[PDB]
Amino acid sequence: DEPFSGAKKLRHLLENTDELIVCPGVYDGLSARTAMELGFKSLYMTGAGTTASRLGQPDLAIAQLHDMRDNADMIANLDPFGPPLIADMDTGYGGPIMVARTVEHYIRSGVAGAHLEDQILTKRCKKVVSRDEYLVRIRAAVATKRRLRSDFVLIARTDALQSLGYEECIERLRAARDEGADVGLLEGFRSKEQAAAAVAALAPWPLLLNSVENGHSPLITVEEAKAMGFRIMIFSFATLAPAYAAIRETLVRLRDHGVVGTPDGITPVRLFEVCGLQDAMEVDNGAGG
Amino acid sequence: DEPFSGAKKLRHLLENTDELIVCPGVYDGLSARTAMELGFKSLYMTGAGTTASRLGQPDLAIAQLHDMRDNADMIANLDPFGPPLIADMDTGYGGPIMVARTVEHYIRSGVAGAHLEDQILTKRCKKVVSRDEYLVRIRAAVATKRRLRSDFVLIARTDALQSLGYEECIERLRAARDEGADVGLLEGFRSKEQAAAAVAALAPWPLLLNSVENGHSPLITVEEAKAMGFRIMIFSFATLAPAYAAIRETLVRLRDHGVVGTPDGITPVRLFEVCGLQDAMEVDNGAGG
Amino acid sequence: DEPFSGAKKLRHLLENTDELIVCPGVYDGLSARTAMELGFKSLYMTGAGTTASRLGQPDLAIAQLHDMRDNADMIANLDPFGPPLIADMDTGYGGPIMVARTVEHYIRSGVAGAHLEDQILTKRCKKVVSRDEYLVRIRAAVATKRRLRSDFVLIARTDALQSLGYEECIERLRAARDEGADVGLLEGFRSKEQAAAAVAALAPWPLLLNSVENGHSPLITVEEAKAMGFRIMIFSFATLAPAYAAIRETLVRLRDHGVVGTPDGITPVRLFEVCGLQDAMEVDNGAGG
Amino acid sequence: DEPFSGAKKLRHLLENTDELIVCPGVYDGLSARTAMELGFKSLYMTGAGTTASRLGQPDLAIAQLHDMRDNADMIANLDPFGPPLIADMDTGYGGPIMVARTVEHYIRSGVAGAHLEDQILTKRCKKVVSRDEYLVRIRAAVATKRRLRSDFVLIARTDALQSLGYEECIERLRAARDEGADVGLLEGFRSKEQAAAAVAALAPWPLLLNSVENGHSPLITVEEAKAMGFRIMIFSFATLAPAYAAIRETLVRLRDHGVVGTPDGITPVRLFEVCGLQDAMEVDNGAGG
Ligand SMILES: O=C([O-])C(=O)[O-]
Ligand SMILES: O=C([O-])C(=O)[O-]
Ligand SMILES: O=C([O-])C(=O)[O-]
Ligand SMILES: O=C([O-])C(=O)[O-]
Ligand SMILES: [Ca+2]
Ligand SMILES: [Ca+2]
Ligand SMILES: [Ca+2]
Ligand SMILES: [Ca+2]
Ligand SMILES: [Mn+2]
Ligand SMILES: [Mn+2]
Ligand SMILES: [Mn+2]
Ligand SMILES: [Mn+2]
Repeated sequence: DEPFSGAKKLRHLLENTDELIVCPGVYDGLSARTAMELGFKSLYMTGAGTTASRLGQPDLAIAQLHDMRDNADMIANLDPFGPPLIADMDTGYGGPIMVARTVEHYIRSGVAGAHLEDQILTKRCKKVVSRDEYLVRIRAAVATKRRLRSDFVLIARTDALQSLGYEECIERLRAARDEGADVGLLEGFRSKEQAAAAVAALAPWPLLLNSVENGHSPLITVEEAKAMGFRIMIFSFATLAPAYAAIRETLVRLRDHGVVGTPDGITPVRLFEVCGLQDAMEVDNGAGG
Repeated sequence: DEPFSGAKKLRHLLENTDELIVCPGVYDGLSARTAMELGFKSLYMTGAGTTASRLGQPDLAIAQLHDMRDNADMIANLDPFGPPLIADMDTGYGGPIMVARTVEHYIRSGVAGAHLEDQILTKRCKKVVSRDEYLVRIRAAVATKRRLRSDFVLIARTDALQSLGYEECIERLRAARDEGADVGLLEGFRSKEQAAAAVAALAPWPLLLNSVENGHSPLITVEEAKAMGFRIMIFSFATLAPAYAAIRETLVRLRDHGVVGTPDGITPVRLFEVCGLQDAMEVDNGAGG
Repeated sequence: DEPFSGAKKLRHLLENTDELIVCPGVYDGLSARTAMELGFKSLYMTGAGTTASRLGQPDLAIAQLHDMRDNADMIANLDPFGPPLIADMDTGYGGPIMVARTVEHYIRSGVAGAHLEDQILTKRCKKVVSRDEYLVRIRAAVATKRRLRSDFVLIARTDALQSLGYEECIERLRAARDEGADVGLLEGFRSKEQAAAAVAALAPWPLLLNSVENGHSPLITVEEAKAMGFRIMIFSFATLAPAYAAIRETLVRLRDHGVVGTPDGITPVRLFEVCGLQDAMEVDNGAGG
Repeated sequence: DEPFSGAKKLRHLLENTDELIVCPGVYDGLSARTAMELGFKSLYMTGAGTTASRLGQPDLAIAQLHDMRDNADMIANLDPFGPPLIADMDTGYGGPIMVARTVEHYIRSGVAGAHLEDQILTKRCKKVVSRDEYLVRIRAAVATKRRLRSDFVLIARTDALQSLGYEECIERLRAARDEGADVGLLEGFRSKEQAAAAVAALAPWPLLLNSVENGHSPLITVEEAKAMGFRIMIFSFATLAPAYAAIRETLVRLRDHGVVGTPDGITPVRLFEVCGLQDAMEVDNGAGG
């Protein structure tokens, strides 16, 4: 109904429906505009993608609050009445003060939700901090969203599986739940059985499945994830990866054959249309221009 | 030889060789990193692409100095010893004071060159200002690059063909040349004959051909452009367009079939490798980490 | 009551009270934090000050949307429950598309209101555009705040007095009023009589008096302005000017006598306290840190 | 001689003279422009000041690379031929990858030098990391400035005195020296005797004295510091503190008496003059405007 109400919209989807919320991972204006064009009900802003696109760098804690907030603020608000945005917030970019600032900035920027992880600050796409230090992050985040009277959906992410194992992950999610996290994310399942098991272990508290295209986790389909009981599923590299493959293929053709060769329906005007040309023309015409 | 010497490198290519300098149009870190991966000798930063990707908006004078400089600064310097970057600088983002500031900022940011046009400030991918007002822009730009003792390659772009015709375009380029522009860009040729004619009219002053993929200008190949006498050729939508087509195709598959389906060789690690993973690991390992 | 409700708060002050709303002109975090420390009920973000502080440049259309929005976003939200912020929005930074984007960004950023002027885009602290072109700006701005269902207070500023005279100013304000502006600002009165006259001419539509410290307009006190019927009074250079005088005096002492000599009660900790140390410590302590 | 050669200029002052290099601490465009107006030969950009002014926050690791680089880039380049800028770089904003990125960005931005400290990432205006972890930072920084063939002056700062004592500080500086730091900074001396002692302990390797106005370190005059053997002296709060006192005094007067009362010589035009009005007018006039 109201503009900039992504958090309320996501919260409604989570609490008022049983649907699996499918969130394509977007990383810039073009990828986000394309997801919106196609009618996705929620979007996900990847940190890895944001770093690659906005900074041309690997996902090694190089993007910080300013870059992440700027990208999320841009994407969340392309349409003030558009789909909610879940955004990576990494480790919160510092201690509790920075976690709170991050949540506050995301909330202000119309971001619907974000995932906060237990990696050491010098993180990567892997060591984690203590359970207690993780919970300091979660507490700082929850207190902020409450202080701000926001419906912001905080997703507690654990990267502990690799180094600490399943039980530890489940216990961290349970602890995070108690501190006020709204959704859990056990990063990098090793098997589909294990994914269903984590859902069962934490039910009825909602989980989010992070599908990493061409990564090191099992390929789980949307229908498989829904049947498993997941409530959100994000697709981290859903746009960055095909963008790279296409850009590379095209530039190789340009290099070797002196032509770009992009299907002719992809015109500048169509691109502008995807990126809000109509809205802009309406503004201009409406203003008496 | 030296880091951040893109301007010198481009200048050398222009003055010390007869090669057609082929510049794929890039718009973010991923597109730029891909062009670099493939060994292009010079890159072009599109304004339309920058606006679509960094802002999710159409090319309607929405991106301003800060966005354009930030993107160019990022791209030009991904490799301090990398290929020169020619960047769109639109109309200079204001009067002479802003044109000068823009050139100064681009120069400081390691940008090798930029094209400056005669469109009215409220520009678009079309009305132009008077010849005199255009020359005020060119003069402000040239004086700046000279004041800064820079090899910065200033490209004088004219969008006058549409509304004023060929002769007017040629005269504006001649005037711009005299004010100190290094290269001319007659935007949007209507025919290959006309493109060769503009080159002949301004010889031996170098021209740059702007190829717009799927646009409204004749399809000219690299070999055709070289034979015509052009010295630079940029490919405005060379990466933005195929990126869109691929992202869209992928998201449609995700929407309809619940899987992303990106060829499996495009892994997160490969993407990180393209985006400077090795450099980063070298830094960390080298620092005793 | 609610966080980020500056627009509602300003609107309430305007519509629900007869008080003269006194807004000290602030330009950075320190000046804003000081105004807040002292209990001002509303703040004003100067464009000239923003340009001097964030960019080190004169008020010559050098700061653009990104700089202005970033500064306003920072200041408005230092306290989510703090005083409303009226921010300079100059000419809207472009055509109607940019005016709308500017208003949209200010609204999103919690800004309570802004003044929009009729200067030519290449403005200064003086030529104005036609009445019709001005109204295109106003219309774009009003349509945006309505589209966004916002209480944003749009102040229509006219700089026409200098070149066009009083009657023209009054007519522009009347026109702006009809297009939906909430408050009028006749910039640079020449006399106190003329200021009272403009109020009378537009009553009961509220006016805002812009007091420029050490400028070329009559010195009007708060009590004088209230008696004249003004509803808002901003103090453009209220913090930038004394900051400069003090910084200069201090640096001269440092240069000549080798000591800074700042009264000893102005400690780093006091400065941190003014700039939100307590809030930060509360966050950290509260998070279990 | 050449534009953007702050690093070379600072390096020359350090290596080719025996003068104490006096650097007033500046934090925005106005403070920097004032220091330049008065002829200081080098400027210092305070992190605390940058955080207070650009962010309105306390010096608690809230400003990150983007804010710090943006401020330093702005200040260093107000005059391409102006005085060198030494800028706070805190802990490097992350692990070795971020330290290197920070140094690279500062170098690109014309920054002459920077101090890098051994505080834990969650720093403050106090715990320090291990000697080895500190040296990882220093190594990353030195390798970067070398890779970039830059004269950048790296200042190794130690905050270890408080928790670890004098000997530890001296040993860290010696280690940092060996890893390639150009200057040492023992933060927060407890006595003048101890300051002279640190200089003697590290001679002939240059030290920098950080004078914190109204802080918890002894008041040392410029002449005292020179006699002690220091080669650089920075004045952290030299402009932020008097700015606050003046802004506060003024706003209190405005609040209580309805007038600003700033000495009348501090006009908008004078402020614009201090902030580069002449340069701007020269650009405009020169461009044929
Ligand atoms: O950055 C990402 O794409 C993530 O964390 O899933
Ligand atoms: O923006 C662009 O891509 C251009 O101007 O060629
Ligand atoms: O910029 C300002 O301070 C104004 O417009 O009053
Ligand atoms: O931030 C500062 O001012 C410092 O570290 O001296
Ligand atoms: Ca094609
Ligand atoms: Ca695949
Ligand atoms: Ca003192
Ligand atoms: Ca005065
Ligand atoms: Mn991530
Ligand atoms: Mn363009
Ligand atoms: Mn203004
Ligand atoms: Mn500091």
